[PDB]
Amino acid sequence: APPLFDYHRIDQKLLQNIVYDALVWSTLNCLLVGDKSVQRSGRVPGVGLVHLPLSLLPGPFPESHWKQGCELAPIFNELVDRVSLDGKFLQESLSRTKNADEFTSRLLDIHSKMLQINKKEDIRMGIVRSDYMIDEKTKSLLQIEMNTISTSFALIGCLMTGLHKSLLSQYGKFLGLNSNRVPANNAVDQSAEALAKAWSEYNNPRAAILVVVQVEERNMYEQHYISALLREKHHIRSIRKTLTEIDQEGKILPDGTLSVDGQAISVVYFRAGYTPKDYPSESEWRARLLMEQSSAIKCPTISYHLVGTKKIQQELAKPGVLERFVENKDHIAKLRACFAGLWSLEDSDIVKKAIENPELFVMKPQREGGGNNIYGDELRETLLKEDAAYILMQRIFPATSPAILVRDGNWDTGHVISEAGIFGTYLRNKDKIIINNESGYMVRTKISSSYEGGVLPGFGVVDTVYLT
Amino acid sequence: APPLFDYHRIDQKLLQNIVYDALVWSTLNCLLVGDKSVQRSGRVPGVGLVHLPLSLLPGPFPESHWKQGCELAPIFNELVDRVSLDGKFLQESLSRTKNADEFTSRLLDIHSKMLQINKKEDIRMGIVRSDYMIDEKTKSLLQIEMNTISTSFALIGCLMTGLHKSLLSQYGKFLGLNSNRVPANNAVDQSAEALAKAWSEYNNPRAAILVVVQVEERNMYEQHYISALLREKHHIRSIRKTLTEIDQEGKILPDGTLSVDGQAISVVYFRAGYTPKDYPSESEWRARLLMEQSSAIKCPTISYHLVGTKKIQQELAKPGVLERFVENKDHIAKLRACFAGLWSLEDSDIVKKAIENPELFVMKPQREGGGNNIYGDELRETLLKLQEDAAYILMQRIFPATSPAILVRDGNWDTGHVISEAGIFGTYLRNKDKIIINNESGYMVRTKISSSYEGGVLPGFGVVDTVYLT
Ligand SMILES: Nc1ncnc2c1ncn2[C@@H]1O[C@H](COP(=O)(O)OP(=O)(O)O)[C@@H](O)[C@H]1O
Ligand SMILES: Nc1ncnc2c1ncn2[C@@H]1O[C@H](COP(=O)(O)OP(=O)(O)O)[C@@H](O)[C@H]1O
Ligand SMILES: N[C@H](CCC(=O)N[C@@H](CS)C(=O)NCCC(=O)O)C(=O)O
Ligand SMILES: N[C@H](CCC(=O)N[C@@H](CS)C(=O)NCCC(=O)O)C(=O)O
Ligand SMILES: N[C@H](CCC(=O)N[C@@H](CS)C(=O)NCCC(=O)O)C(=O)O
Ligand SMILES: N[C@H](CCC(=O)N[C@@H](CS)C(=O)NCCC(=O)O)C(=O)O
Ligand SMILES: [Mg+2]
Ligand SMILES: [Mg+2]
Ligand SMILES: [Mg+2]
Ligand SMILES: [Mg+2]
Ligand SMILES: [Mg+2]
Repeated sequence: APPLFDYHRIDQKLLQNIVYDALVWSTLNCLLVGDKSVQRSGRVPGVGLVHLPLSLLPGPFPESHWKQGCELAPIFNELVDRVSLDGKFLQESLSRTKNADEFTSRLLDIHSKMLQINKKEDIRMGIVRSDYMIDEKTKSLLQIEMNTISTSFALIGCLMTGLHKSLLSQYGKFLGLNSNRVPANNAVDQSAEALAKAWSEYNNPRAAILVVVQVEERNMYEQHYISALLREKHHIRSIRKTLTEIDQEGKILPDGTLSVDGQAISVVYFRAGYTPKDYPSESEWRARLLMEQSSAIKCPTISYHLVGTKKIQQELAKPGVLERFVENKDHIAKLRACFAGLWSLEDSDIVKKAIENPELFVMKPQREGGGNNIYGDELRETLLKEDAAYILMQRIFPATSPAILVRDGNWDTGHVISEAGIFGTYLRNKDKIIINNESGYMVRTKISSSYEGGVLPGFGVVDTVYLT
Repeated sequence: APPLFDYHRIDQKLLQNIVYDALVWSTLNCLLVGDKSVQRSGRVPGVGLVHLPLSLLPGPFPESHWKQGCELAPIFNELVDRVSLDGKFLQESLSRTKNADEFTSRLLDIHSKMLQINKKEDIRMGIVRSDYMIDEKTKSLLQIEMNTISTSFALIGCLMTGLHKSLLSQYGKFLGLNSNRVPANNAVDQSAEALAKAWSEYNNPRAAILVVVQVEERNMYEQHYISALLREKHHIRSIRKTLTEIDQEGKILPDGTLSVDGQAISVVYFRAGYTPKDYPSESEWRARLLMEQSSAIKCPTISYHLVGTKKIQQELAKPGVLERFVENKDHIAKLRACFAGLWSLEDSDIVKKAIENPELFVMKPQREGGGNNIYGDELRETLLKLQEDAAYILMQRIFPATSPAILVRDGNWDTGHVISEAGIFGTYLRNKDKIIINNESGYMVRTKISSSYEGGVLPGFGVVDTVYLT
């Protein structure tokens, strides 16, 4: 239980060596993104590159809680898939959301359409991430959110694991630390392997994988690495297109097959379409609908996408609704165990409790990708003064840890909290479940008191964990 | 040879795809250097990164000439070692140079010192690069220069092989091009292997490899990659120090063992000290002498360094001079075949001939590593003011056949018509009379606009490439 070496007390010249070695590792192993300060770095590969904002050395996370997260991965895969099949559940839970939130209404309209066409679909898959904080008071592993769409950092997470293991190999003796207590990580390989197996189930060897990307994508290297895996290891072609280009170059062939710029597609992997910002026009919504109407295997489908909304995570947490969707009683227990307080803005008991104690609460709109949440002051002010746009959640307060934060080649000391993202990969075919796996991790670390922790936004860093 | 697809005639859209793919590959695989426009990028790893200026698709090079270069690698390895053993030849050849060139004179003083000491060292190594152009009129592979010290681009050359192989696999069908005609390239792995095996010959498992580096090094990643290989694959520690840090933290232990900052060193690998710019003060000269006096295996030693001066390359080319150093008559013929016209400035048939026809000639001072030489107008002017000339040699200007290139530089591409220069690495390691490594070890290619005097890749004049065997 003796805590870990305090990372603010390392000799300055020892520390300068660790930092330099991290920067070098990062560069050799493409722990890199486009730098936000170099105008074309989110368009033109090869230019204006910078290492990922990172945490030099892992913070502690207990092995018991790591095991709880691991175990929950195939459980949440299953849950997501079971809730996605209840189209009525989704449409009803989101019924008032629909009127407060025009983005969610748009998502809903594509889903209603799919409902009203009722195709026999039986292959259909997930690449998801369940993200957790350990609340200090309670000492419990709690889910922050479920990410069912364009989950990031499978390669970043696995390259962080490489980095921490290489720094601990070299420097571990001086610190009380062993590389083998940073969990093994296969996330990027697992991600490509799910895409390959899905492509294999559709079973047309001349089809390709369509990757749907954003117009600016500083984190493009991670998507290029997955396509390089598909190509080199799995021998499967990828093509990358924005939703605009899919509207422009896309059609459904008479046999129901998606073709884009003349290339048949059997799998559509989304690295985009999770924000209203990806839908400047009707052009992008048409592309989205066009692909949903295809026999291409979507990752994810519109129903999966809806499952990942914060409004559904809230509904699921209501008394006996988990039990509509799971019958394994040991799983309901495990699930129930990682749920934090979650409430609709119609539970006005808890709205009172929140206006009164805004530091104790998070307020989340139906969005993905950070920015968006509301805390403390701005939360009371918003709550006083469209309620179906929000949920309310119990504020979680992990135990802080000393960190060295490396950001643009410079390091500082801070006191942080981390958030462990446990990837799940899932594939089935009929009744036949082909992949239902915990598939590695990522962890996001931020200054303990910062509201936002988005890495690419400048608020957070990537990390690993050191098992305790 | 069936001519290669003309790379200026590719459709705009196909071509934009190939460029985009090349930029993406370069990133994933650390074909990257610090960007000269970002002030910190030659000292702070991780920041201000940019892909290497590159040629998108390889130019033709005949397999016959590629074979010649290959062959000649263990030949030159042997030559350079045999010439380095003749301390008299080196000192005598450079005797006029000494007075014309303060940098060469300092190199000579260290070597003079090691001649007196006369310590007998049975373990010698080299990691070197012989660079060639095929002169068009006469279809002959001719050596531009011999590089015996801090030869760059073993990692860049192999990654360029990887890039062109990957672009040809995807796009070769559209172009009539096959990835297999880009030769296989193991140059960085061979580099690390020669360093590990030398470290093994010295045979002290707690000793490290000292890498001597420059204060600003935008091409640092290639050094980092070799030390990563040494650590991960060969389990050998490296430390990196500039010459001034070696003078500040280095000493010879009573047993003759170099120790730097408390760490015993059994191998010294130079990525620096081949330019006067690396010696701002007596610190760096003292560091250089300190290391030479040590028992550590130098890569290279002071004698190998001298061998690689353009004066010796010119001396070796003098009739019967080679014949002192090579016994094998088939090797003398091979060697003499790649020698271009080479002349001391004391030959004034050739000084007149050069002054009338300066475009036919290159003038080279005793430097390494870029942007040093003199051609056409500046050559006739410098040659006419010389009536200390010991600083220069004169060489036949070689004119390869040009090829269409796409040149990719900071994320933008342009057409140009280029020439290439094939650098064939050799690795060499002996212990007494036992030759442990004497190998052709991969390659690099430097390509430049046909008419540019300079073709330094990092200085912004040249691009890296491969060759397509035809
Ligand atoms: N219940 C909570 N307690 C503490 N912090 C939270 C909680 N919910 C969200 N956050 C903070 O907000 C970030 C963004 O919230 P999240 O629910 O994960 O939304 P998004 O889809 O935008 O990533 C989290 O990574 C965390 O730093
Ligand atoms: N004999 C020659 N004919 C044609 N160009 C040459 C010749 N010698 C040198 N050059 C050009 O000048 C560059 C620098 O010359 P080199 O002899 O290689 O010196 P350095 O040690 O500085 O690299 C070469 O790469 C080539 O582009
Ligand atoms: N444009 C898209 C970026 C997508 C994105 O940010 N996505 C969310 C779920 S949407 C995410 O899952 N993870 C990591 C973010 C952090 O911690 O800072 C891409 O590259 O994927
Ligand atoms: N080539 C990789 C390397 C080995 C690995 O286990 N993990 C990789 C991929 S996630 C990693 O992310 N980081 C370490 C990077 C390295 O040093 O090559 C593989 O075989 O998967
Ligand atoms: N500090 C050094 C740079 C050393 C260097 O340029 N060296 C010469 C022999 S000295 C060379 O062999 N090659 C290719 C150079 C170009 O075209 O930019 C490094 O080690 O990278
Ligand atoms: N293979 C992918 C692509 C990267 C690559 O080409 N690397 C080169 C640089 S040497 C390489 O070592 N090639 C084979 C080595 C040899 O033949 O000796 C990767 O490295 O992950
Ligand atoms: Mg989140
Ligand atoms: Mg999210
Ligand atoms: Mg040269
Ligand atoms: Mg030379
Ligand atoms: Mg040279």
